[PDB]
Amino acid sequence: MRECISIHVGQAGVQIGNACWELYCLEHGIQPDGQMPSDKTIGGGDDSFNTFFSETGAGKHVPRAVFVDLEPTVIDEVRTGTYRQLFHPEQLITGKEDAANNYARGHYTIGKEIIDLVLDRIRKLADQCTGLQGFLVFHSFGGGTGSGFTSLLMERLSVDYGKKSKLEFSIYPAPQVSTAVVEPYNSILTTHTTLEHSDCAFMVDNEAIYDICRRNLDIERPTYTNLNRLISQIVSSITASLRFDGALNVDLTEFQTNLVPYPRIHFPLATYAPVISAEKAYHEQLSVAEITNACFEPANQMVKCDPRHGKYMACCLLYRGDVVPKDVNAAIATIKTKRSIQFVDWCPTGFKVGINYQPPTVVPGGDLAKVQRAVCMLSNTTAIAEAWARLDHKFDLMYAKRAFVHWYVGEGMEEGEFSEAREDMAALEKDYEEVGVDSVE
Amino acid sequence: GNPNWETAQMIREYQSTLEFVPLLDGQAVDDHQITVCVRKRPISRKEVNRKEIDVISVPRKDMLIVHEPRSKVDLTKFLENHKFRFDYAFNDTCDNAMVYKYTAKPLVKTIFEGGMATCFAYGQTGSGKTHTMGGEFNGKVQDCKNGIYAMAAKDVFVTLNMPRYRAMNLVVSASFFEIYSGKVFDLLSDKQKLRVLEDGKQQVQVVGLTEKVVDGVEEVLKLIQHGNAARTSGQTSANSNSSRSHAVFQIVLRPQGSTKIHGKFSFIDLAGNERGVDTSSADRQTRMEGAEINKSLLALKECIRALGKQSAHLPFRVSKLTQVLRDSFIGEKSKTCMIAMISPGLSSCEHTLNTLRYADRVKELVVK
Amino acid sequence: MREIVHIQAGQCGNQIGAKFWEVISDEHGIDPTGSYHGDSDLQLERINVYYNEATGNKYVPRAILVDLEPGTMDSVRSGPFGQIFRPDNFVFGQSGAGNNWAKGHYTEGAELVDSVLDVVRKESESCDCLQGFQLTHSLGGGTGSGMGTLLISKIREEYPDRIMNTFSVMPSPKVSDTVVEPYNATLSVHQLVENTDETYCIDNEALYDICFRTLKLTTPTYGDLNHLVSATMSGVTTCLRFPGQLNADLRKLAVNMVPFPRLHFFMPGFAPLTSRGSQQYRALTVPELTQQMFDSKNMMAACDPRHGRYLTVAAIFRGRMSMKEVDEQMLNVQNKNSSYFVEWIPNNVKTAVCDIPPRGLKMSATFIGNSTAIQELFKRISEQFTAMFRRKAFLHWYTGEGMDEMEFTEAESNMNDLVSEYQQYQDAT
Amino acid sequence: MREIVHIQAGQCGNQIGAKFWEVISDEHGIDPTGSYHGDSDLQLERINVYYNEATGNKYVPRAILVDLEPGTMDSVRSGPFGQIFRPDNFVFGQSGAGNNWAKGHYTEGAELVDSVLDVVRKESESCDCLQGFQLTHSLGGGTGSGMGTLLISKIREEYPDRIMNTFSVMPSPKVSDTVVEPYNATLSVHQLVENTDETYCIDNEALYDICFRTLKLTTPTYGDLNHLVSATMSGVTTCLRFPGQLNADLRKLAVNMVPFPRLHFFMPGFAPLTSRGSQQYRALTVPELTQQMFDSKNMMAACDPRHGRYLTVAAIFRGRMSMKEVDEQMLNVQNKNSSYFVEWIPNNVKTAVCDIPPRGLKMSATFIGNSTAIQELFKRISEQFTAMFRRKAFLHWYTGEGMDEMEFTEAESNMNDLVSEYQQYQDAT
Ligand SMILES: CC(=O)O[C@H]1C(=O)[C@@]2(C)[C@H]([C@H](OC(=O)c3ccccc3)[C@]3(O)C[C@H](OC(=O)[C@H](O)[C@@H](NC(=O)c4ccccc4)c4ccccc4)C(C)=C1C3(C)C)[C@]1(OC(C)=O)CO[C@@H]1C[C@@H]2O
Ligand SMILES: CC(=O)O[C@H]1C(=O)[C@@]2(C)[C@H]([C@H](OC(=O)c3ccccc3)[C@]3(O)C[C@H](OC(=O)[C@H](O)[C@@H](NC(=O)c4ccccc4)c4ccccc4)C(C)=C1C3(C)C)[C@]1(OC(C)=O)CO[C@@H]1C[C@@H]2O
Ligand SMILES: Nc1nc2c(ncn2[C@@H]2O[C@H](COP(=O)(O)OP(=O)(O)OP(=O)(O)O)[C@@H](O)[C@H]2O)c(=O)[nH]1
Ligand SMILES: Nc1ncnc2c1ncn2[C@@H]1O[C@H](COP(=O)(O)OP(=O)(O)NP(=O)(O)O)[C@@H](O)[C@H]1O
Ligand SMILES: Nc1nc2c(ncn2[C@@H]2O[C@H](COP(=O)(O)OP(=O)(O)O)[C@@H](O)[C@H]2O)c(=O)[nH]1
Ligand SMILES: Nc1nc2c(ncn2[C@@H]2O[C@H](COP(=O)(O)OP(=O)(O)O)[C@@H](O)[C@H]2O)c(=O)[nH]1
Ligand SMILES: [Mg+2]
Ligand SMILES: [Mg+2]
Repeated sequence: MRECISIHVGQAGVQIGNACWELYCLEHGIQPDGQMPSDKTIGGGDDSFNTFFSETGAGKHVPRAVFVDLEPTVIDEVRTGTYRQLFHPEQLITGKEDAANNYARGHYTIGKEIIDLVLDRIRKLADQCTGLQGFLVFHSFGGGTGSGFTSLLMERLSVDYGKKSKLEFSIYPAPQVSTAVVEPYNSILTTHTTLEHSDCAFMVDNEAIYDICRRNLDIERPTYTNLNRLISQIVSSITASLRFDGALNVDLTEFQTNLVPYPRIHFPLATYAPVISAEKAYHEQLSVAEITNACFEPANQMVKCDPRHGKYMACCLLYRGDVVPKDVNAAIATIKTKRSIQFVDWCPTGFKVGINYQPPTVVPGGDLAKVQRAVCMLSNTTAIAEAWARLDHKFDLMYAKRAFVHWYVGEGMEEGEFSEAREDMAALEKDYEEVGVDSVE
Repeated sequence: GNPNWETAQMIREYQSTLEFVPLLDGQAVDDHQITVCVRKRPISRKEVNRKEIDVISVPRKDMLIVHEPRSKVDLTKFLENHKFRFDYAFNDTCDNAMVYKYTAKPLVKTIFEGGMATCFAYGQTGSGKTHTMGGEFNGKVQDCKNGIYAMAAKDVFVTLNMPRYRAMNLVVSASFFEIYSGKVFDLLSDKQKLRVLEDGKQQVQVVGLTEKVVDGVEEVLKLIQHGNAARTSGQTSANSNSSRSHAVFQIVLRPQGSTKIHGKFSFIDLAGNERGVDTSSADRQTRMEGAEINKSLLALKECIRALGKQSAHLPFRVSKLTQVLRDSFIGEKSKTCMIAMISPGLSSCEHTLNTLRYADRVKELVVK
Repeated sequence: MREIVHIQAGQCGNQIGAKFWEVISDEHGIDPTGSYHGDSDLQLERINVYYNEATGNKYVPRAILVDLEPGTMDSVRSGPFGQIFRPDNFVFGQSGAGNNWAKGHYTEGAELVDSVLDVVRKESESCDCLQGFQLTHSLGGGTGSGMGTLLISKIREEYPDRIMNTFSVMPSPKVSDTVVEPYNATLSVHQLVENTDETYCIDNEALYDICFRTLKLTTPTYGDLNHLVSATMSGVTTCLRFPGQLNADLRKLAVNMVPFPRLHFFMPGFAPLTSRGSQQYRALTVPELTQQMFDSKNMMAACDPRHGRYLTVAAIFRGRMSMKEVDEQMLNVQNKNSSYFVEWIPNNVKTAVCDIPPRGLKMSATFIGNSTAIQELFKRISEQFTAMFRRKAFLHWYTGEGMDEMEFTEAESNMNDLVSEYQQYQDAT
Repeated sequence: MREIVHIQAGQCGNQIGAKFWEVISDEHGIDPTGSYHGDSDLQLERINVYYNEATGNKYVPRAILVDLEPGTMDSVRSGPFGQIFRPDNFVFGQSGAGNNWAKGHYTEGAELVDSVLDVVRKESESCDCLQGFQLTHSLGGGTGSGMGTLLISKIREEYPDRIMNTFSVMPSPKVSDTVVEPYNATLSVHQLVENTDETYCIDNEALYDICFRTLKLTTPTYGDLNHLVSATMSGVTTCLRFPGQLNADLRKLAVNMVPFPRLHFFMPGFAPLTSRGSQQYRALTVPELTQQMFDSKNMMAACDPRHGRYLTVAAIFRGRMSMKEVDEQMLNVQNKNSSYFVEWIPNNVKTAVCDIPPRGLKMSATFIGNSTAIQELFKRISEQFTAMFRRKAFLHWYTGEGMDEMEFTEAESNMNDLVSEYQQYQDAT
């Protein structure tokens, strides 16, 4: 059976990790002690899937989980909370110091003497698996471990595991609100190696998901508990094809050939249909053509960007639950009908349909409720170029004034590495101009 | 042996479509009061045996270009022209050692003209910079007749013997320091710390120094030996001897016994740097050391990015060496310069490029 | 985990800690004896950051009390918490500095610092890994001016890469409580620019305005003045003790809040602050605290922030909050007051969210700003300095202790460069 | 099992044992009468090492009290434990040495040593097998200087391969309690270099600093000074009496702790040492004791160990411990202080773990070091010696008793070779 390898890098990844595995055990009927008393009553199904789980002889089910943050403060909530006795207790705390939000402390100075504890722990866990390796890395930009320790993690795993699947879900910083001032420096120094090694690079944003909690969810007060559950629904709307009996089950490798035209441009910009509240489950039908048309709107994005200033290259419609395929293709040519959402010349085909017929389920204790169908569009665009203009101009602002640089240069890095990371993003964001401009004759 | 030869096919196309104005060491090297020059080491016989590929163009006298291979979004090879307008662009083939003389000539005037004429040597490991200032110029056994300092330490006595300058009743004097561990240790005492303060005229006032007089172009080399005889700091078998001391070679000009200074030199040695993460600290000792350097070197260009701009404000106080050299940044008759040393490695292009990022903050201007 | 050494210098500094160490023990629920009797166990999760264990369930604060020059000593012992310090840590001498800098740093410090630096290395190796050296003292006086700066020269030498904060009570520009007060400022700060990572520049006149104009108090005593300063200290090391959804190391502050290695002179701030019985006519929200924090009369710095430019600020929030409200209120301030800030810096604000409030409150905060409005303060002292020195006023109490004339010229031009290189950045460039 | 003969010389030495023999009987639980009333039976397992049986359940300490020159005698009899010694072992004479060496070793010793050496052979053949000859005396004085060294010349002659320890209280370099004190040092040590296996070089000024700076005591009496020395003695023969997971013979020490047959001059050490009521603000662990043991102010030697080089040290630990913590703390000291030691010796530390602590404590230890820092002490005495002899100061109290001028030149050049051949090894070679 195929499988996936979860690495929640850093504090943002662990907070996300508190809900992802929470969601899975609710899907598979698993209590926080690894047991399945529910299918003791039923007596059928391997539902604790080799996708994410193993099984010991007592029936207790153990995740594929591992996570590093270089500071014990975050992980102690796991080791004291409800998910204490769930994971294997080799949860790599080991930080004698937090990374302090710089890339250099980080990949260079203190990532050493911790990475060998990680990679060995990986290969012990890797040998429990038979077949498809899918790395799911969960890091943010801006943080220390989310940028410094992540960049070490790629070039070490790319050697130790060849060409297997790497699904890394980067929380991309907002062009308007940053909770850290050196956050534009970390979000470019990781891009020298995020571009090279990593297979697929998701992006989300807080300022997009803030608007959705007040517009689609109608809550004035978002907390990270209620933010990350939507990103948790994105992953479960992906891995259900590796878990559940679906009309068109889609492997992680099927994403890779499809969503990635050129070897560096993998930024596929997830969305969802979260209009539940759940009074608005009433007054509303939510057919296939209803939730399809949610992908039009720039207010429904997970990246604070207008799609209408570029082109699309590829899309990936992934459906859950009571879905009829004829209803899909009805809701496709309508999207082909609208001339505002626009394609490139060189991709006349476009889409890709994936259909599970198992819907996502309700996370209890807020917020949303039982919807019959769902959608996770995965679509790279050329419009994501201008988000990097909304970051490089931030980066080039505090470069001429030689700010924040002594806590990078004095920690195992030369100042020449900055203009390396600049001319990387200068060359890469230039390449999105080469895409949409089509060779006319 | 046989790398991608088409790499070199990419190179030669830019060559046979343009003019190229090379630069040799057989011409009057004019004066500006300020510069940053370049001089690379020749390709070794080993690198030829391994078929190391050229990476440089020398199209002009004041500009250089690097040949960087790259790849596009269809794995198509691309070549970059790293157009670097500089001041002086010398070749590795033209090393006749007049580069120092051409660098000394403006400086040999200043102190004798009553000024602060300083310099620095900047370059990568194995880039030939110990072969560029510490001498001697043979490239085989360091034959003790071509001490590159002696090419103007001759001038210290010979341009002193200039009858124009024989009128000046001046004394020979100088000082060697050690900027290391965020402290100032004497290379003459030579295990003791000194402290340095200012004057009402915002001079600098060392406290407890040895001032050495010499009538010998080698007597000063002895004090470079006796100065290096401290053999500090951080010594090991790594980078290379790793006895990394920012070696100040400062000069003290004044009359015979008047105590009234009529100019200065300060020519400084780069430390022993560590190749990225290839090294290892394994100790809070070394984790301090390179950090202190990599800051202390970075701040140097900043007041030069203030002075070479030129601007008015000048933070000389983050580094003691700029508190040593706050003096030098102020005199109108006060020259300064610095040198780049390069290695022809293709793996060196990742670092000989990071070399050049450091000097670019004069805001040089390619008109091409 | 990381642990913190806490040092006190001057008559001022230990009086600050004497209330402050009561606050931390009440923050966890610890008796005068060291018997823990807190409510939950969440306060037990990072006892080690300040308190190490003793034999029978007792906790000992790692406080090295340098400043018990003997008159100040017995008061600390005959206090509410005299029965909580390990008595061997009372490191002191006789016949103190007498509000002389050279008697703190050149003559009597040499007869005490070897008895001090050893006791530093005692509690040092009892820690797993260090970052924290919280020196609590004042400028202007004696022991806090000469004996305080002596350790910072030395402990930096034994510990080059550790976080160095000094919460130094600055002089006041109008209420001068010391005749030699500019002569102790210029000398001691000349140490602080060289070898500090950060400092909390605090005035008493700012504490005077807060206790009277805002807290509406009749007679503010020095226990009540410093209790405002004690609120700053526990707020900053909140996240290094309590689990927060956006954590805050001292070094997370000390990479964000400092652009340039010399300019690390901070002003603190705190909210809520009110005067009431038990009925107060307001309501605690995120924009409730936010407007209070950025007020020119809610600074502990005694300067107008609107006169200078904020380089960067730090919002360390405690209690249960909502991140979007936290984000947008920090967003709206940078929007509506964009002409105030340093314009050529992309974001001018960071946040930090702990998840646990203090005991009485339900929410709280801690402002830490760094401005070109502190350019006023050293200008309001170096002018007072330079009037004394031209007439060569108090030299025979300093030259007769081991000092020199060239030392004073060297001392102010350090300070003259800070006000010079704050003018570079208060200018719109 | 092996048994130990215990000898006392000088006015100092029996005063040491008078407290010390109370400690051992309280270590086992034995009355003033010899009736055993200990708690367990584990202390009964090696009664024989010091105590032999008597008629009705009585235990008799094998202590031969040579030094009861009659003024000192009755005090020992009119003490707490005057009713515990076998009264025939009170071997003594009349009209003693009078702080003269030749009156201890040349004139009155010849009128007493035949009455002494026989009583040695009495308790000798009552033992199964011997190793132990614990002479307890001082240098500097009379009986402990001349009559003490006389037995060590003789008992070595009758017993060539037995362990010879003398816990000799050395002179003090500043507090000189004796005018002829260098003349008794040079002569008596000239015996000790020739015929001792080990010695515990102890000063009173080191005992002065420990009782005052560390134990915080107002008025230290000589019972309280020597109680520190009594802690050394029982700690060393702990493992020859109690079962330990890493045992410690005297000979296990006396092969490990000595490189070269002449250099066997040891300094002791002890921990824990504290001043308290019943509440003390600390916690007993292995790194708790370890840092206390290696302290320059926790030496019984009156020298700076950081001035010299440790040749070798001995950590004899008591109480329940954990070997890895014991191993790594001895490892970490040799790491962090490697420049202190003799570098050209592979391991510079050994351990020894008994399993039973003393009565009041829960854990304890005993430091025994041998350094080139004791090179100071004989230098601080032989310089005091050589100023007296050039002026030929006190010769007519010595030449008129049977001595010679050539004896004094022979005496110091023995001692001059030790300080010479400590300079060979304090040097980095
Ligand atoms: C009924 C009620 O809610 O009373 C409040 C109160 O009225 C006010 C005015 C309190 C009150 O504080 C003061 O009056 C004060 C006195 C001296 C110095 C500084 C303040 C209060 O005394 C203080 C007290 O603070 C705490 O309990 C915090 O945990 C605080 N504790 C201490 O400072 C402390 C005091 C004595 C002994 C041990 C600790 C704290 C703050 C930060 C970090 C750690 C602890 C609180 C909320 C109140 C009273 C009791 C009236 C205020 O202060 C604080 C620190 O909360 C003053 O402005 C705030 C707003 C509060 O609403
Ligand atoms: C409440 C409590 O724990 O009290 C302790 C105590 O406070 C301290 C300060 C004790 C105390 O010791 C002294 O004050 C002292 C007096 C004179 C000479 C030397 C010491 C104590 O008296 C000593 C006593 O020692 C013993 O009981 C040992 O078994 C010890 N016994 C004797 O020396 C002894 C004394 C009188 C009669 C018979 C024996 C011992 C040590 C080594 C080998 C054999 C026996 C202890 C632990 C204490 C008190 C009672 C206060 C300390 O000493 C010892 C030897 O343990 C001094 O520093 C230590 C640390 C202890 O914690
Ligand atoms: N969506 C989301 N964003 C988060 C979360 N936690 C942190 N962030 C964001 O991540 C960035 C901060 O990085 P963190 O992940 O907290 O930092 P870290 O990786 O732990 O690194 P250090 O703490 O610096 O060692 C900010 O932009 C935060 O808004 C989370 O749980 N969810
Ligand atoms: N300009 C030059 N012309 C000819 N030969 C050179 C030149 N520079 C260096 N070499 C030769 O290159 C070799 C290495 O030079 P060297 O000056 O020892 O390198 P380095 O930079 O000091 N290396 P290291 O000490 O290991 O950091 C020597 O054999 C030199 O003689
Ligand atoms: N905030 C505060 N300031 C104090 C206190 N005691 C003294 N000061 C101030 O400290 C300075 C005098 O120094 P002080 O600490 O008393 O002298 P020292 O004992 O020689 O260090 C003056 O600026 C006083 O206003 C105090 O308890 N709190
Ligand atoms: N530690 C200690 N030293 C003592 C004691 N009595 C005397 N001394 C020291 O012993 C030396 C004097 O010798 P002493 O034993 O009294 O003379 P003796 O009777 O002729 O052997 C001096 O160095 C004294 O300081 C004692 O009870 N304890
Ligand atoms: Mg973190
Ligand atoms: Mg070399």
